[PDB]
Amino acid sequence: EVWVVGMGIVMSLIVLAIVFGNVLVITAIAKFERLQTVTNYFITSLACADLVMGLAVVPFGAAHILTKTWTFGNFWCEFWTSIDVLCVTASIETLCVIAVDRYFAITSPFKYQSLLTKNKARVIILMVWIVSGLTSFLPIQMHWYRATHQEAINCYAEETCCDFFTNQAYAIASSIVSFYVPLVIMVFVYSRVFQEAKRQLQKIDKSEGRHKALKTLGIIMGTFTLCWLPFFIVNIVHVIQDNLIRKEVYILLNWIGYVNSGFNPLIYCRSPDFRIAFQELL
Amino acid sequence: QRNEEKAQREANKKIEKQLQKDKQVYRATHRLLLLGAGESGKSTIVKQMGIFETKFQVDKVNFHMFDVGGQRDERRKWIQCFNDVTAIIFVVASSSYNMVITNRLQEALNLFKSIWNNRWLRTISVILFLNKQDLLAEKVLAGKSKIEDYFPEFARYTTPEDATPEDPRVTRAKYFIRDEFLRISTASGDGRHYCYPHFTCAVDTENIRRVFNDCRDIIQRMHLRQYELL
Amino acid sequence: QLRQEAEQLKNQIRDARKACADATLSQITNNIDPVGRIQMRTRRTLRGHLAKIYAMHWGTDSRLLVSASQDGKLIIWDSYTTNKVHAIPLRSSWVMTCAYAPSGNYVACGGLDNICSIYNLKTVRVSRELAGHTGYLSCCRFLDDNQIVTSSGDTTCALWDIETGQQTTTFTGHTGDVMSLSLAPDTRLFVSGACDASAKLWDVREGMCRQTFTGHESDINAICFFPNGNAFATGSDDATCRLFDLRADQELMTYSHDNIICGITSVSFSKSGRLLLAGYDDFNCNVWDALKADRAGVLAGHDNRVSCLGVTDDGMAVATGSWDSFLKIWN
Amino acid sequence: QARKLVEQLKMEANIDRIKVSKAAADLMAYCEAHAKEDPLLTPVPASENPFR
Ligand SMILES: CN[C@@H]1CCc2c(ccc(O)c2O)[C@H]1O
Repeated sequence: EVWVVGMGIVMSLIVLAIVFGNVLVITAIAKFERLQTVTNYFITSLACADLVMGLAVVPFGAAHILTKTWTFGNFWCEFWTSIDVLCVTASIETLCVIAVDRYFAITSPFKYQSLLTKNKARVIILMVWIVSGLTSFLPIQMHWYRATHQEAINCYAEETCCDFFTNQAYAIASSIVSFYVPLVIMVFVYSRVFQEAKRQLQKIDKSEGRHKALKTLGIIMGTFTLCWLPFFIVNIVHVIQDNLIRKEVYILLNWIGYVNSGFNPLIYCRSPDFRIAFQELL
Repeated sequence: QRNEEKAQREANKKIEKQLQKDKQVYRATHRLLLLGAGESGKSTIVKQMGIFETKFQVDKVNFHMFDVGGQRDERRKWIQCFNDVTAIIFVVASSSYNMVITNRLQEALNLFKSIWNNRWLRTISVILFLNKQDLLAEKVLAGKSKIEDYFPEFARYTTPEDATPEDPRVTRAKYFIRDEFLRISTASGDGRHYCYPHFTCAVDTENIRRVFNDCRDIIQRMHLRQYELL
Repeated sequence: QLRQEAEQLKNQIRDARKACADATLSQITNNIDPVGRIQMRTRRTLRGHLAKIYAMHWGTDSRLLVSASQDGKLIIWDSYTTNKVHAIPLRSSWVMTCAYAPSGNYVACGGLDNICSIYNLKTVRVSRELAGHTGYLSCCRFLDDNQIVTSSGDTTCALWDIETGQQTTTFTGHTGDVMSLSLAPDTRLFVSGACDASAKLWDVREGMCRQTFTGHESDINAICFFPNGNAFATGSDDATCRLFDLRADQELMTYSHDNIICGITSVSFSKSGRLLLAGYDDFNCNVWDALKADRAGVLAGHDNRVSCLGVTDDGMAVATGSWDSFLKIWN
Repeated sequence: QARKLVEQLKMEANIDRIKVSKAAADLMAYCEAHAKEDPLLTPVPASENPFR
């Protein structure tokens, strides 16, 4: 009773915080025309992904945990899973796109204005969501992701129970498409950006003989990794070895991954312009 | 009456398409302001490259240098127009430490301080060219005129350990001029804009490459400081 | 001898002005009712410039307006339907002023280059390119379709004839580079103010300066002229905007607040003259009760400094152009 | 150049002046007389307003 009440309170606070932060950043971008910028379109895409997260898959999963069973229909189990995968992969790929945009802005400043335009920004944002949809809705709404052993068939036949059972192929493919490839891209581009920042710091020191880069990249990489790496590692493991990972650990790591959507406004919208916009909004 | 509205909408669409093309053209190029004294030798630099504009490109990047001259006024208010420029190129003669037309160097330092300490030019970086190094070397090497009389602070100055030299005395003088400019550069700024002191002679033809590199550094540092990376 | 005589005569001018001020404007004004709060909402936002806007001019018809920016374009707007009627490419990327001819046939622009260009809309080719100034132009106005007055970065303000392209008269005797200019609604008189803290009234026909007003402390950036033709308000880099009177020959009221420490870039008057709208260096512009000298409202919708402000002839709307690309029309 | 300045100041000296009370009264009378037909001063009706 008290233990369940605590989980309910924590999940309610989490969903409230996620929704509030994401609607705040979205309405700040929408209301003020100064915030509208090529990178802010990617920020808006990420905020929309986190908002649909907090609206659809956080409270439904909270109900699925607090109450033992899935009251809603089996089709709605499939739809909730599809929306969850869509939101996760869209958020991670949008983070990768933002990292790529920063890398292009810093590495090739002269051509950066040509490479990234409003029309190209819209094309990239739609392409990200198209990839996310082809990753999530296409294999899950249809019966591709369903496993073959007896447990998966029993779970999928019963309408009251809604859990996650997945083929090796789809588990590996979803993990690679969602996290590991964006992880590689983001790590590479941020290593290049850190090298450029260190080079400029050395140039300034050499010119004016009379730290900051480490903290920013540190938090940007650390939050995303500490939120999502354990879940995707156990996503690989639980199908590489069936008995390795228990269900409760898997769900807990999945929710720690969900928590990342709340932290995105704090990391990617701390600029003084955003601070002034938030002050004006409230 | 709806026909007039439709025709006006078509004209608006055509004008908007032309404006988009002009935006693609305009956002690509970079605009520079050339700002120096008349005797500084800016003519030499602009040649190697009421208002004079020069279109010079390098590495497929279009630079637009707007040298303003003939509007010789102590009060410069057209300077507020050059708030969106990539950089302000400053040309100063470093061989004029003893010319009163107080000294030319002191007038140039006052101009540099006024430009640096401008509310509108807070974010604009200044590329500094210390022209006429050969004449300065000839003047200091002769020893007829000593900087100590015109600049008392030249005394008690030793050559910086981290220096890239040539005669020791002329190098002392050159780095004194650089430090005199860089003190004004660093005292007021908060990291938004920097100064890039370059030593140029009338013979040097690589100033285009130097301006290209300095503009690249300026935009790179601007992007790095827009984020918390620097 | 001559300098001492000039100093004594300036003392006499000051004494004569002081002897004519029995009571201030606020003493008489404070009895009448205040204007009250004024709420103004951005009805239409004009988009399409690429760089900062310096000046605009409402057409004689309340709809059309023309604005120029450092982009290098002179866009003519249809404020009723928000459609770019014309977009004129410019020879020089830098422009400091605009002008809409009373007939609507011609449009003039001035740049940081010493040359102003007059465009024939109904024909968008350069009808005439007027040169002769030795400094940047700050403001241009149209008397008729053939006579144009320009104020430049030298001392002189000049009156041109477009057909012959010649400086008919030169208004000299000023001290600093002229930054503002305005015309009498029907009379030949016009006024101009510059960096020296002095706004001078001129006579177009005679070509001489009748009166000079030196109330301000810093450079004057804008002048609007009262609809009566018997007053004009100046804006300076000090926070004060001041209302001068031609017949009294000295200032009547000052518009400033302790909180505001930024300068004023453009001022204008309401059609009844009660509301002195002033555009400040901070990102918003303010509305003053020209009689009570107290603030009536504020217009805060701009992301950068308000470089130009104007009120249409009918008085329906106020359009302000800031250093961001957007023109905003308030009402 | 001082001769031109002193001549201009002398020309400015011989101009008639009216008391500030009269000028302020004229300005107040004008602002009262033209107050009614000011769209900015009195919020215009939505039907009469062209922009909105
Ligand atoms: C039920 N929750 C889902 C299940 C599997 C999965 C998630 C997120 C991203 C992916 O690429 C996945 O394959 C999780 O949020």
